[PDB]
Amino acid sequence: TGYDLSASTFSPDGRVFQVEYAMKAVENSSTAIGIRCKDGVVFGVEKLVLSKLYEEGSNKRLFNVDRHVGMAVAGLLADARSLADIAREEASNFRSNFGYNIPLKHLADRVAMYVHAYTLYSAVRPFGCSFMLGSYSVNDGAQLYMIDPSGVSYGYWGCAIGKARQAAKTEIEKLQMKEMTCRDIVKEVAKIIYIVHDEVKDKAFELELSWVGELTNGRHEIVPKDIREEAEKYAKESLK
Amino acid sequence: SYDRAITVFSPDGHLFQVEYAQEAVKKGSTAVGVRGRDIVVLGVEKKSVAKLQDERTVRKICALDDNVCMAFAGLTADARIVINRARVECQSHRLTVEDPVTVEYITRYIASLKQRYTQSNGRRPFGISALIVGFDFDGTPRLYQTDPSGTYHAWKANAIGRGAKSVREFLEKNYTDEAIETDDLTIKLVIKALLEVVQSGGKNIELAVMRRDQSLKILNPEEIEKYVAEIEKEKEENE
Amino acid sequence: YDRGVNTFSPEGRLFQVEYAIEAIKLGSTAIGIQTSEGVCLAVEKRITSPLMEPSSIEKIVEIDAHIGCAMSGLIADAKTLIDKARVETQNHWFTYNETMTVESVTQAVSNLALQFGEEDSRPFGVALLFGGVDEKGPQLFHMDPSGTFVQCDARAIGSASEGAQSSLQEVYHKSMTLKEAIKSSLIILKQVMEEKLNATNIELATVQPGQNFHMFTKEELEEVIKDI
Amino acid sequence: NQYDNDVTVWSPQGRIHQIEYAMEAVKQGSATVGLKSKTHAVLVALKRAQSELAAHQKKILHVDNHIGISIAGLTADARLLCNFMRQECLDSRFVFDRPLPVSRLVSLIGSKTQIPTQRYGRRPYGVGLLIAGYDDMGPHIFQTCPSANYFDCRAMSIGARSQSARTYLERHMSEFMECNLNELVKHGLRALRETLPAEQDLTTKNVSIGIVGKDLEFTIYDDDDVSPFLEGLEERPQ
Amino acid sequence: ERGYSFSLTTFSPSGKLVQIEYALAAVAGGAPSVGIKAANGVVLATEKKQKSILYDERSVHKVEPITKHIGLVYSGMGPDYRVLVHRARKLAQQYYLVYQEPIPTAQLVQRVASVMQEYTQSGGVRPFGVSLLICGWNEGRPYLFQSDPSGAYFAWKATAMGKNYVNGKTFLEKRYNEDLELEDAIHTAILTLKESFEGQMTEDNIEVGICNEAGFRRLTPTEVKDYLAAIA
Amino acid sequence: SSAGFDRHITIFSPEGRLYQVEYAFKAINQGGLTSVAVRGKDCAVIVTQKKVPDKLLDSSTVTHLFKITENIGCVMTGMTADSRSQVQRARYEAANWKYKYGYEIPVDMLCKRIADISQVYTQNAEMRPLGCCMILIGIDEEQGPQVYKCDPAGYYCGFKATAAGVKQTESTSFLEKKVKKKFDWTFEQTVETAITCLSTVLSIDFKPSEIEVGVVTVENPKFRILTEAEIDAHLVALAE
Amino acid sequence: SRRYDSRTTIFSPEGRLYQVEYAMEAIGHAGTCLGILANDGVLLAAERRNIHKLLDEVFFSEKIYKLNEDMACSVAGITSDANVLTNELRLIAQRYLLQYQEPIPCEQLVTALCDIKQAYTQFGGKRPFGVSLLYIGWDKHYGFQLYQSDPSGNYGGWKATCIGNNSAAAVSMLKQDYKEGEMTLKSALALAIKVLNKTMDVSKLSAEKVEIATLTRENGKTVIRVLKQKEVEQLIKKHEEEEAKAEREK
Amino acid sequence: SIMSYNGGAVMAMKGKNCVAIAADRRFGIQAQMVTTDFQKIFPMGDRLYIGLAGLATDVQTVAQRLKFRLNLYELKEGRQIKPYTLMSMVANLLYEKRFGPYYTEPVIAGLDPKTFKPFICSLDLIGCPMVTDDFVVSGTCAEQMYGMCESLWEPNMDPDHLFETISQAMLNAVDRDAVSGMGVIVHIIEKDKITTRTLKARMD
Repeated sequence: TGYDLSASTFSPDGRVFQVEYAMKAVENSSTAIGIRCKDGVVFGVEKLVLSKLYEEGSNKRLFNVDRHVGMAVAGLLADARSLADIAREEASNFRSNFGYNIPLKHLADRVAMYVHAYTLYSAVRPFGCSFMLGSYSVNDGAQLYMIDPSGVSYGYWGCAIGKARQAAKTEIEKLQMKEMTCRDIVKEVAKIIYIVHDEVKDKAFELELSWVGELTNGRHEIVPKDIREEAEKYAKESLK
Repeated sequence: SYDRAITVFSPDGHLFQVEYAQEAVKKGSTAVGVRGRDIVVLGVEKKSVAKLQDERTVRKICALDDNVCMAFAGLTADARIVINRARVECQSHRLTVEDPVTVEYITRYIASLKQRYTQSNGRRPFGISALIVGFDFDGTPRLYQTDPSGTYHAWKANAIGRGAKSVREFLEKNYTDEAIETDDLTIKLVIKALLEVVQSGGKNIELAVMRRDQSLKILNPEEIEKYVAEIEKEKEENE
Repeated sequence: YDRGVNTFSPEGRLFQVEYAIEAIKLGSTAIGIQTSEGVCLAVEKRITSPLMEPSSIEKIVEIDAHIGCAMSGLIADAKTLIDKARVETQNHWFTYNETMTVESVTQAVSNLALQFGEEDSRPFGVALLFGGVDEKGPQLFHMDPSGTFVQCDARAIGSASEGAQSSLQEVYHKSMTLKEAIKSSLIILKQVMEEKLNATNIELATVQPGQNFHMFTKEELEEVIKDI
Repeated sequence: NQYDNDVTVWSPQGRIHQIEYAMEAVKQGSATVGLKSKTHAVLVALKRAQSELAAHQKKILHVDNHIGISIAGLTADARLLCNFMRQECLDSRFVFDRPLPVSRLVSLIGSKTQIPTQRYGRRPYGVGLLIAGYDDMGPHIFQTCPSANYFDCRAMSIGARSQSARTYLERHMSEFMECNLNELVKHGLRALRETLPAEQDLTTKNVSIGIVGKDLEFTIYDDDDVSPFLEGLEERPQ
Repeated sequence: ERGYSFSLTTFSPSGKLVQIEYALAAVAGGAPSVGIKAANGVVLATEKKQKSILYDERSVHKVEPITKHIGLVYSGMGPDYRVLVHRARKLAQQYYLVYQEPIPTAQLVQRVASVMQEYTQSGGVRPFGVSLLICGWNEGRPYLFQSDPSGAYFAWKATAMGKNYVNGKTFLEKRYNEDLELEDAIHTAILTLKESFEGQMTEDNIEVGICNEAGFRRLTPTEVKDYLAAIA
Repeated sequence: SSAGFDRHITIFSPEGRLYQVEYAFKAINQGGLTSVAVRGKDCAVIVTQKKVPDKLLDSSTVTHLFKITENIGCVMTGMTADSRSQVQRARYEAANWKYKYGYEIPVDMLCKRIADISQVYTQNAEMRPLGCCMILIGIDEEQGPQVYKCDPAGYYCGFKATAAGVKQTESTSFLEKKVKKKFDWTFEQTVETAITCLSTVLSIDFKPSEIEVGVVTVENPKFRILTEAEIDAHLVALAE
Repeated sequence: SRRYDSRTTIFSPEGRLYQVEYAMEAIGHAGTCLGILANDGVLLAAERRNIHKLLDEVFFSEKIYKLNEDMACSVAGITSDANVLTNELRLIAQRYLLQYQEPIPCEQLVTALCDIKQAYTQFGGKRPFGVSLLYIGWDKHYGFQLYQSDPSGNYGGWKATCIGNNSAAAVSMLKQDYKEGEMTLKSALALAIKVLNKTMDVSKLSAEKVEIATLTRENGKTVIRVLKQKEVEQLIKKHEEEEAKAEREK
Repeated sequence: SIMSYNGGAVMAMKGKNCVAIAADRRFGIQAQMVTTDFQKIFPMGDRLYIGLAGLATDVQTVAQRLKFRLNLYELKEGRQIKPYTLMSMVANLLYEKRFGPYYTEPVIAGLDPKTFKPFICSLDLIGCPMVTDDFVVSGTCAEQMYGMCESLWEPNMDPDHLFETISQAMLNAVDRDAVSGMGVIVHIIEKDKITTRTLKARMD
């Protein structure tokens, strides 16, 4: 061995294991899915109740970067909200210098280069987080990007990060997100995260949803309570 | 900027780089010093002459001021930069407080320079020990020494270098009150002490006396030949 | 093979902070006792050679007129912490025109005690006792290489620490007097040291509410020895 | 093990061990319990000593008039964050002239402690802060950890032998959002008698209680004024 | 970020700087190159084989000018060469902005070799893997110098670097004398590169630059075919 | 063959080799991807494939063709996170040429500045030397079209036909037999001889949705990316 | 990053330090230089190493470097490390002259360089210099002087010293043939060719294999003269004429 | 002004195969002499001199920084400096203090070492070099020295008549100046020897 201690050494077949070891820390965080509808993006995070002592609304795995940009994370939570600070700080310098709201193809480009810069040196480690970015503009439509711990970003019509990643995006392509508005989506986001994580491994869990589009007038915010109670009314009909 | 902890603790509480440096002292040449009530006398042994070199460039007794002499052992490369930093400090004292430097003050400068240097980043400790000898104001002759860890420490008689345990065990059975009776009688203690060390039969010894008002005065190898005659002559008749 | 200087144990403590706790078991023993009449505070010298001058070494040194100290473990790096404590009491006098209390001296040193690293290099291998009389009466504190300080009533620090701490819990009570607390400590030092006790192996220093920091010398000290 | 030397090095499983070893440091300190009502936030600590003549090591500290903390771990790192904690409260009071909100304070702590968990030759902060305070939204109980992951909670307990204290809080947390300050405290005092050996409990010299209150500035009670709170508790059933 | 700030080139217990010894092995595995001065100018010649027919041979150049009158070839690895060319381009300019005079060829080798010594002692770097051959005609008399990755330099009449350099130096010893013209030195420099080349030596397999009192220049492939004609 | 830490950092082996660079050439091959560039008489064509495995992924964000300047385009092989960071340098270095010197940068001077940056990574013993390759095309006056490759060792050369990736050696054996029969090359012939290069090496016989073609020509020197409709025009004319 | 560090500065558990002793092991091989003085004048005799038949033999010397207007040095060891030390103490002598408007004494030029050389052995995490070197010169305080430096950083005055490959063979013969203050600068030249006749294994003493430079005091000149290759070989055979007579008559 | 704080005058003149340089001897502060042996002409190798005039500090300061850079040049290279090369060296030295300038104006005179050809030039206080073929002057009494040299210089002059011309040019122009005088020293160099003479001037 010895070829996998630093992030500055290639393997004798040419790959960095410190990045691949940090990717393995993502599959212990639970599940964060997000699909974009015809006219908006809907996030969704299923949230483990570790003990009864915590408070409903603690330690949110679903951030708010700019007025229109949203973030849902999966990984090591201290590194997640550290990336959420620089992305929130990067969007401020765009507006203060260029005058208008930052677009997503540039915003996910600036963050991913900051993530990539920690996979070159022995002095730092790679981040242990993967996350998603989604927004809506009236001149651009909806956008949905995703960033791995290596620093690779792409666009998606729907993606998933967590433990059961393939078991979640199996059912995403059963949907038809090209035509659905972001009202029927909210019932379908919650349904596909109910069929995952059987009650053997986890006792109880918590739904946490997010929501952006022109129905939210471009601003990013959480769903109201009554709409996600309809999705939890749409919970126990997957047993047929 | 080389930032690395050189001196670290051991799992039983020692500083290995400090006590490795104390063995570099333990194979430098022997330096002996006693003090009389009016004239101090210190003198190195093991000059180890090769009769083709300049005799003044090899000296190990130097002066920091008019009143303060200094001898050392260990490796000579680190020695003469501690001296040159001590000459600056004892000179800048005169720009401050007007009296000349007391002999106790300059050892606290050397020992505190030597300690914090076993504390910094990327610096091996010094590998020298010293003997600082001076007769201060109000004519009080006294001496000190400096461990490489930086513990200044006064004495009545001392000896460092290669073969220092045997000489110190020799002085405790030999340092009486009447051994410092006369000025020429205290010198007969030192020449008897260094002869009880690595051989130095009048050809490898270099004493240097100071009579509390002069500077240092190296006697040439004629009185040392005169003193080693009478030091053996008293031993010739008693036994 | 080589860790850093900044590495946790699998048991969780550290390595070189715990190693420095081992280093203060090699120093000379020291005893301080807090009494409502005042703080007495003693040490041995551990004289090595007959040719050595005895008064050149010291363990008791003063910080201010009303605060004394006592050191153990290594000595050469104790002189750094003493000098930081002296400057700290003068900056407090300069700006506030009063005397810094005994507790707030100690945390000013204890914040310095754990600051090694690889920026801006090892912990300090000393252990200190702080005797003083502030406005809350006489006080006695004890810091650590780890930077932990706590008020004690009768603390024994050195190579003979746990042997003295057992014999010190049986003689102390809350209503001592200073004349007998001095006599009680020299009985403990007489048991634990190597050589016989005289007026040169040890030294004492007391601080009272009335007078300032006073250190005994070789004339008023041996009356307690002959009347032990 | 070669994966167990520096904070930078990932494990082949994906678990940095130097963070996990700092979790052992908070399990060595003595226990403390925090909990809240609708209008109050109470944290109760359990002091330790070394000998019977040395004093007990205090744990509850005063940060601001509406924020107090409780420590568990090595105390020198605790004062390094506490001096950061005081500084960030009074400059916001210097600039905006308002008390800094509690939930926004802890996000500064999580950013402060995450930085040495990613550089080279930098240890994590081994400390166990329980935070109790007031926003405009009432009481808050927060905990942190050396992994820089802070948790919002309504009752927690950290330190040595703290799992028995959590089992007491789960079967009594239906009552916490109703009671006044009197039996809110001696609910929390019944948690500390759970985390002790079966002979000594609460002898008025090893316990400290702090309350921040809806009309009450944050106040620390020590070893004489504890005695009104500490009386009125039943004997340990055995 | 920051650097390492420690030398990774230390003394062996046998007293040999091992990384400099290994860097000379990379020099010996390079392309062969010969250089001959003869009484009015210096001839530098190298050996340039593309790996396939797809490469454009008129794109990069081995023989490089430094100023009006100083040329420079190498035998080592590729990308390390282009670094200390650009360094040597600049060092000739700070000499000229002070003294208003073209730099002597001896003073250029003083300053290029002082880079490589400074680069084999400082922290966190491996030494270069090239040797150099530097020509020029300053004050009538021509010059021919050779540096190494250690930082030393020499003054040769004729030498060879690269593969089979121990066979090239024996060949030059039986051929070179003190009295040759420039065009006679060209014919004996192609004759010594023919000792180790492939089967066909065309006008683009080699690259020759010359110095005169008229200054340094590099031969176009037209007359290189003329010198390659009537050879051997 | 090995002594010291020469397997781990960029120092010399006893044989004169150094392994961390030649470990990084076969980090290019882990993409599973191959690109071909062919220079013509008055044009230059880059062709490369794209592999879209999911229907949930947006097919418009997986382009390996990048527009460096208005007249210079490039294709990237190797790993994705290092390739996109290197494009960010080339966009930056070209803008400083225009600001300092007042005219459009030549394509060989741009490739020299990239290789000098990549040289430093294999020169200091701290950094990791960016395991991805680089191929540029462009029109230069009094030179016609010209193609350059930069590898992560710092080497570069001008080519006439170029392959890079997994099937590099099989494609260059194809192209050197194609060029040495010395046929003249029009616009449509260079497009035909570049598609049929990797269509016979990979043996796919694809449809217009898997490849993407960038081009430059001396009648419109803008770097432009071909539409799938006009790729299909070349593709059905290839099957006579 | 701390795994790749070699720790060129720490001690060894036996007390000494390894890194300069390996450099003083490399100073044993690769070169031979010697000096001698007893009267007006001082000489440096150096032995050339590269004696290949294709070299230009320029730059006025090979191992002799004129430092000041009235002193020079001979060097041994790593030649690339030698060039950096030479043009380092060359401007120490000039910044002395800029400051005091007086030529530098020969002794405190050596102490200035040997403090720079000592610092690399002491901190910085740096390879030391594998260079030892001689010093000849003149000053008004002591006249003709002769010094020797070491890679450890300690110097010394001398009367005759060699740092060759068989330096210990030469020093044992120098203290068998000498006279304190009476060897004028012809007997010293005669004694120099006798010593390097022995320590050079290549016999017969080819006149191009050695270099000799002298420093004689002319009233305001202090002439440093590298004597040419036309008067070496007559001094070679002058040793060869007497040795046939001294052997046969004994 | 600043240049008139101490006075001074330096003249160089080109001959056939020779070149002469002359300067005054007075050192003083605005009205008051101090000494009459102040050196203003400094040697820079054989057969190559430099004269400095202006503020008496920068006369002694620049002549020591220039000697500092010259000895490093002649030891790094194996040869003496050409007269043209020193002109570029001084012009570098003055231009570095572009905004902190030295208040002096150098005059360089010497023979080219290989082909023994004379060379004269002069520089302003920020280093604009001006080479001529007849004469250059610098100092406070400049305009008096132009009336001498424009009327007395001849193209091809042996070193005897070159000495007589530069002597009569200095003894009359400096006599008309108030803050310059108290003696004149004249160096006349050539390829075989070098000659220093001091003139009998008015000590008035």
